[PDB]
Amino acid sequence: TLKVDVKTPAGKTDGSVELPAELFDVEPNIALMHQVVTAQLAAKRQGTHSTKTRGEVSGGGKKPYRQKGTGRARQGSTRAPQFTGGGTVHGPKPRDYSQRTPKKMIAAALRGALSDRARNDRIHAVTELVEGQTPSTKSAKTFLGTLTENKKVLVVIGRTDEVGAKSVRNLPGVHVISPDQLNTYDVLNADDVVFSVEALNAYISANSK
Amino acid sequence: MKVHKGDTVLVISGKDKGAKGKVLVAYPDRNKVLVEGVNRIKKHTGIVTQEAPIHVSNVMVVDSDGKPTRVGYRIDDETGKKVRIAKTNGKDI
RNA sequence: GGCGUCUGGGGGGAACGCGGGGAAGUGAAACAUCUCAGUACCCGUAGGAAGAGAAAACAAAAUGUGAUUCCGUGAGUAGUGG
RNA sequence: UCCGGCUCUACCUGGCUGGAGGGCAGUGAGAAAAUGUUGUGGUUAGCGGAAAUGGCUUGGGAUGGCCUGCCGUAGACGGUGAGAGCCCGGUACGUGAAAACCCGACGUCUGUCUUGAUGGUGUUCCCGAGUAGCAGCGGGCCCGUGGAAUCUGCUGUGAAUCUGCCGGGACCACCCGGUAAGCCUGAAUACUUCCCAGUGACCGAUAGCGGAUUAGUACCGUGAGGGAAUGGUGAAAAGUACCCCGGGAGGGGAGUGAAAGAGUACCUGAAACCGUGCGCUUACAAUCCGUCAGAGCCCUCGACGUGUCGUGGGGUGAUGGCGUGCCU
Repeated sequence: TLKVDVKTPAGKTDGSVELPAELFDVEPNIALMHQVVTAQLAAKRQGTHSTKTRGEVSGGGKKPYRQKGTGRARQGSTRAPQFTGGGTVHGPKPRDYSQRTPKKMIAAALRGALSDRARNDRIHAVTELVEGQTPSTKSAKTFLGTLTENKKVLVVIGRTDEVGAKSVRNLPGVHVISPDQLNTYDVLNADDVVFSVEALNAYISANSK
Repeated sequence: MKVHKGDTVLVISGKDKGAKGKVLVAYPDRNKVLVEGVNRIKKHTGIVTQEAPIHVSNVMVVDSDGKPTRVGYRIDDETGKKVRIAKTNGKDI
């Protein structure tokens, strides 16, 4: 049990949220997290790299010249790989890099990353990022400065919290994620993870149930 | 280009930064202007001296009170026209 | 058959569709059955998609499903084969 | 519902047919061609859009460094004289259509049911014909003719209408399923000549399309057809006025430029290859051309004097020893 006290943009404490042990107290597993984030980045990568083989390059259907009598090397096409302008032997072709990582591995890696953040009390909960109905980057920036002085932060707010997302959108170090889109890469990329109270409760409800 | 022939501008970058001048030729397809007394070269004809075009980003339109600004637009609702205004004081330029 | 008068057609187009015709190099360490392959190619025709489609169907004693199409399994299995 | 006209003719009874409500459907597979009004609905041009002329310093130039502010629903990406959120085009975010077209909607419009509906009783007729089935020869099904069902082409022969027919992998009996020889049918699916907006642990000029340059061009072939090579001055052309040698080309001064070791033979400018100058060596010598000793000469770094050693270093090497190129 670790306790997170909710802060409001007005600057006062609201309440507390109890972080369950099985979600924020697991022992981090470096190899597991490495595999998971590597698979993530492989799924991100698009393999739109291609080359033309010896048969896809233009022309070169006719045997060029005399095999014998010439005194020259015997060539079967003008598009053979040894020729300038000919095809590529083992060149890139379009491919998919995504891996079929098991669900338990992914969830455990996420839990390990979040537990590492919670061990060093880098987890924060807020009621709302700004006073509602109008985005304001100054107010959100000031509130984030009060919460933390680090460089890269992860903001986890609900999909309906449009005003907060727009408020923290333009800050260089801020990355905004939805509670059901939480992943190992984004957690491990962030020095601090600022949670929204509803988003935190939604994540706990989805997992601990 | 938000700056026109006959406008008076202040050079904000380059060799002649700080010099005021008058736009006498505008080149919309090049984003360049010709300004009096700035960016003068020495062409070998003897050797004569004349101005050369300067990128329109290096100059700024000066106000009535001689202060450079970004130029903005206000719509007149009476006639449907659209005039240039200064963003420093709001007055018409 | 002729005459007159109306309405259509003709040709082009990269891929995809449907219906017909249909190789050989190759593999089988030879080769003819077989494979390659109903591929390459060719012919006739479309449409924005086409084709199929409303049980003379499956099923197996379950008081069972309920037109067609497409996707995953069943499964490289049951089988089939100089 | 009501009214009207007919079922050979009139009278009293059962059916066919028009006209009024009432519905019910619609360009739909289920019949069709239209015609109006409307939807900040869409597409086909756009427009607006915050914040630094900030200070010092380097510099040809600040978009660099250090230090101050400011905007941010905008710190996407480019350009600008070198890494720019605040200089420009823009970006977030808002806004905009006379006309044409495309989607909707409501209508005129059209079709259509109301001469109608229900659940009951025992019998004749109908339920898709050169078809199904059968035979011969083929095709294709996991099935290559096999005991070979189901499906199908050509050639012969050729039925029944429901206690009829077909199927359940030869076939028969019994059960079960279905109702052939009539026709339409949307969605889920395939694709990209072309248009628009983007993306890349894709290429970066022998790469990437054959094609960044006259590219299916030049050129080759009678013809079908085959098929190249060629990108970079500079920030700006400011592209060298004028003088001199020279027929010119070219160059030397002089200027432009931050740079001409940027001069339209132009970024950088490697190797092969070709010169010029200096040092050492080489014309009695049998050399896989090096390697190990090595005199002499030249250069260089230290120490002491004047030249002479040193924990020295480099170039060349007379001379002696050894030594049969690489790959397959």
